[PDB]
Amino acid sequence: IIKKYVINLKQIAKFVVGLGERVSPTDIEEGMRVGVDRSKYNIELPLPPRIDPSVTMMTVEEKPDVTY
Amino acid sequence: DKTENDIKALQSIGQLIGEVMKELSEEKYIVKASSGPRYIVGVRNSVDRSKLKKGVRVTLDITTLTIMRILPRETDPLVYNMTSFEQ
Amino acid sequence: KDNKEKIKNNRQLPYLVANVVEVMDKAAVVKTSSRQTVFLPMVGLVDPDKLKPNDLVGVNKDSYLILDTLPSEFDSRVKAMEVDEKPTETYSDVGGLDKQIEELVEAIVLPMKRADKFKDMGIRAPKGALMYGPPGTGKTLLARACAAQTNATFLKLAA
Amino acid sequence: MSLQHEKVTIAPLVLLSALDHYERTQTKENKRCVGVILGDANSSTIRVTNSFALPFEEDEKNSDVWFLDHNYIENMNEMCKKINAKEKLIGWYHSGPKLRASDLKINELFKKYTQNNPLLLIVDVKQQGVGLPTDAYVAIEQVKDDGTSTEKTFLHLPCTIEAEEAEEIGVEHLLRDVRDQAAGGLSIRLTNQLKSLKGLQSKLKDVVEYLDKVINKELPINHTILGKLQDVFNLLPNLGTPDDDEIDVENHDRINISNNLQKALTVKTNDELMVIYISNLVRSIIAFDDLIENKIQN
Amino acid sequence: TGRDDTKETVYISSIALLKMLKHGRAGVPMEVMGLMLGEFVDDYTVNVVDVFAMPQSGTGVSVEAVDDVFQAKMMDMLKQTGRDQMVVGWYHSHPGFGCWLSSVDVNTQKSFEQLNSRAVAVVVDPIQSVKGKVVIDAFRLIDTGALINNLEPRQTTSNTGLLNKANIQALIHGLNRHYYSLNIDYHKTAKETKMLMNLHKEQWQSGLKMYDYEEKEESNLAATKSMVKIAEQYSKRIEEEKELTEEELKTRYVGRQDPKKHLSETADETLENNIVSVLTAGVNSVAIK
Amino acid sequence: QEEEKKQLEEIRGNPLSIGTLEEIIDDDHAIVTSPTMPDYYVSILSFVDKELLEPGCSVLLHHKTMSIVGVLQDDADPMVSVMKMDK
Amino acid sequence: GIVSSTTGMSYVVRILSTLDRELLKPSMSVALHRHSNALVDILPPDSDSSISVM
Amino acid sequence: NDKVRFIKDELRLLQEPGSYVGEVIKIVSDKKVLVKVQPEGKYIVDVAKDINVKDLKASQRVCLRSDSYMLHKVLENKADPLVSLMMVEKVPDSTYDMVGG
Ligand SMILES: Nc1ncnc2c1ncn2[C@@H]1O[C@H](COP(=O)(O)OP(=O)(O)OP(=O)(O)O)[C@@H](O)[C@H]1O
Ligand SMILES: [Mg+2]
Repeated sequence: IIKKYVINLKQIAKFVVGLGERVSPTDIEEGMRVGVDRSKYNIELPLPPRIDPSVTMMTVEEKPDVTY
Repeated sequence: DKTENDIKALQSIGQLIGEVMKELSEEKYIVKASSGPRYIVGVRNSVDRSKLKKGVRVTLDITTLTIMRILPRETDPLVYNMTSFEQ
Repeated sequence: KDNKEKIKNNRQLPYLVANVVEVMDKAAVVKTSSRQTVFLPMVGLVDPDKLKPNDLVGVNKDSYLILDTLPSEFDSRVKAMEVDEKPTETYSDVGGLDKQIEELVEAIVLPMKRADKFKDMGIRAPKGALMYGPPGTGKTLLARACAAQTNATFLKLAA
Repeated sequence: MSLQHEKVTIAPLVLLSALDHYERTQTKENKRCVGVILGDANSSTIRVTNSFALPFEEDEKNSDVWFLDHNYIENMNEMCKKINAKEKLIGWYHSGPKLRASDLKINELFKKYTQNNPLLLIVDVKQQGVGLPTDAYVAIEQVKDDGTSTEKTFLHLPCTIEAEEAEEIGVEHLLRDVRDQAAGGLSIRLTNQLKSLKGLQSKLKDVVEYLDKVINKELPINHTILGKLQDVFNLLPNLGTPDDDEIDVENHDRINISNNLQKALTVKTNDELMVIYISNLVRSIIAFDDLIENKIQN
Repeated sequence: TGRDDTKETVYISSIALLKMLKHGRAGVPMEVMGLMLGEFVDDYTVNVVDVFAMPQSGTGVSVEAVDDVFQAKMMDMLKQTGRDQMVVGWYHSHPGFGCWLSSVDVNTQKSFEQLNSRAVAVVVDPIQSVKGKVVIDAFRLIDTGALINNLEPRQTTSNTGLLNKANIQALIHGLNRHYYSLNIDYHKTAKETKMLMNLHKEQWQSGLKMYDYEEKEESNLAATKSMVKIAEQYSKRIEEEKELTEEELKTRYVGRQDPKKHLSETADETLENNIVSVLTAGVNSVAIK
Repeated sequence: QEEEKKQLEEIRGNPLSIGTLEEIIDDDHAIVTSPTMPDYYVSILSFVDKELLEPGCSVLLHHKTMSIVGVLQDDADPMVSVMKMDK
Repeated sequence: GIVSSTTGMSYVVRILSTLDRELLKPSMSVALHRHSNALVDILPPDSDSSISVM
Repeated sequence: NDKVRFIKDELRLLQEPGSYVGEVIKIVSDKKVLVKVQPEGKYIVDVAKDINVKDLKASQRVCLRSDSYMLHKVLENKADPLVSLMMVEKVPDSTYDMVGG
């Protein structure tokens, strides 16, 4: 974030962009995903950081139960 | 003059460089692009074929991928340093 | 103005971000972040001297040209790691090994403050200390306490 | 100014433009048109890229009377430099039909604009010329050495056509004609042989008539044309050279290889005779069968 | 009942055509834009006499790239030169795509529609043309309303027309949203055709130029030697070759890439030339001296 | 039947580029990775129930605009068919 | 015939008829038009092969 | 006349941009086959009218036209190393007697 934002796409290609409808400065952080338009290249929604937790949360199993 | 430089630069348009991979003929020369894929490009009769040599950098139009002219060979600081040393 | 309004139009977002690997010199080789390599006519509006290796630059999306300059992008992970001088463990509290503390302090602390003296005599000051051998000897720890004494920003880092 | 003007290449677009401009001002039948020609210069090949009509009024009572709207040529130039900086003022076209001594004056006004020597491209829009209807001429300043003052004149520079790649693919696609000369087949170059002679015969006549005009109309002795004609009579091929005897042996080689290649085509045609003939013999058999097969069902 | 809503056959002059290939193709990758100047007659005949490039802009093509400030300014210069004629539309170049209007280029079209209701939007694709004239198409708006109430049939009443078909995604998007296409035709004068080919004096001057005789020798030598090689192969062709099934014969005797035929071709070219060569030399020698 | 049929042709232009459903957010949008390095925050539109879709499922996405047009896949790979030798 | 580009995108591309199939059919480097994406002409085997002949 | 036609036809074929090659992984009843288009990712795509889900067989290699991915022809044709080894090898010579001793 440079007070516009410097985004990096996953194909690896960098752009300076801006806010779309109205995207608060405080929402966009290093590592935060962003939704940007195909070709008009502007932020709509900040998206929760990283897609990698979702992948690994499948493996995760909750409090297994066995009687001691 | 400086603001005119920009308007001029936009009309000059970024150039693709390759380098002579391998002479094949006077009329057709094999270059490998800096950006990537291997090509067979052509040479204009404006630029003598004797200048063009293996490992010399060359500049080509995007539009048609044909060599317009020679460029001076890439500045490599390393072989400059090697020469200098002794004094 | 006519030129400046044309320049603004190009500057309208989006535009490409790239870096200058070098200026060949006049002409400039940019390394783009699209993973291609472009030799472009050096935009005379942009000072060649201001540009350096790995100077970040704005590059127009269509015809690749050095439109403008940008502040080099920064890594918060690196920033966060810097300034970890605190707490000063203090050499005292770092268990055992008097000898190593005395040795590190010769290599580091003394040259830091006495730096004028080093210049005069002209001999090199210690250019880095490597610590190696068994873990658990507090390689970590030492560096934190020492940096704090030398008042010098402590990056804890791994290459 | 600049003296590099060794070659002139001409986009066909220019040519197309020059008639277009002539008709939109409604100038015709000895009304003249002056426009600017734009393109590259300070370079050996002057590349005429474009042309554009200018305000021009023509007076017939005084031929040294005309209008040009000087301010307009500046203004238009400003716009086109913004479109493309490579275009610069490089002179002015005239529609002809012919060059004049008023075009000398006109040249002078464009000279001020131009940082090259102004190129005077005489485009005859009517195209009465058998060949090239376009001449290119460059105003040069030289002492005409004869006991006459410094003379300003328009010296012929051969010109050729040229097409940008981008235009050219489209030029070719538009065209589809069989051509007066394409350098195609035997019959096509053969037409050109008849044409090329009649070309020379008209061409030589022009020379004979100038020689009359010098001593009958007192055209200024140009020692330069007459000098070139001396070189024609001097370097002239003659017969009884050992060069005739050499051509004479060569004649015999050219017919002899032709003769043998004629004989070889005899063998190829004779081959096809046999192959088609063999098929016929078989055709007789399949025909007879038809009749035979009809009997068997009956 | 109502309007035909007819779409003009867009009659593109050769002069206009040549400036479009030049400015657009050269200007790759950066898009270029401009107006079309013409006259509209009938209800189906629009003659586009001229085109020009409006000064480049870094917004490339957008509603705002194009301007009235540019429009007026250029007009005024041509106004004096008397070569002024009404704006009949607008062009722009897509060098990276086929012929279709972006969502943006429709909006751009919509401002020119308000100006003049016969306004065309013409998408020029010049690098991925291999003949030049192909894959350039002219378009006109159709309303959102028009699609619902079915006013597409009216426009092409009693005419065969051409509806374009290349690009499947981008086309069907264009055909059922961006615009309605009808045929695009090129016309030119027979004064101009003479100019496009260009007559020269050096067409005929080259016919009495006698090229050197080292070059005649080389051709004599070369052509004959070559046919010696394929004449061995020809002997092989006809050694038997008379047993059934034609296909069988062509693989066994290598009548594929036919050696008989290749002998004939090399023979004919050389035969033709050696006759030109004697013919020119005879003419030169008497004629000069 | 006629219902199913009419709808299916309309919605589905083809080819259809498959995805993997990484997560759901309840607002009829999903986050999928396509075979392209850019992933795509998609709408769920039409057909397949929201409930029926559980994360880790492979999914059919529509090529013009990426939307969940259904499932018929169930992480079908050729590897399973090869192994499968009940025969 | 079946070919790979420089990048390896496997194209099925037509062989312009009445060209070599006597050495073309074994692997060899070949040239494809860029725009057309078709096999329009052939390369000698010398191109893009190390010159071991010493 | 036919020769002028022939040269023209050769011209028109070459134009075709794209043109690939997949393999039918499995067949479904929806007038489609799942194809792993080999240079690309996967595509589930409808059949061309000329060759249908009936005719198709699992694991058969196929031709495809352009970026459409409509069926062209089925290819029997398979690249395998054994086949490649045979071509180096050619027709094995030679009579028993020569070996015979
Ligand atoms: N010299 C010391 N005195 C007391 N405790 C120690 C000492 N050295 C290490 N320890 C204890 O062990 C912990 C772990 O240190 P660790 O084994 O990571 O040592 P190190 O020498 O920094 O090695 P490395 O970074 O290679 O793993 C410390 O947090 C500390 O509590
Ligand atoms: Mg440690």
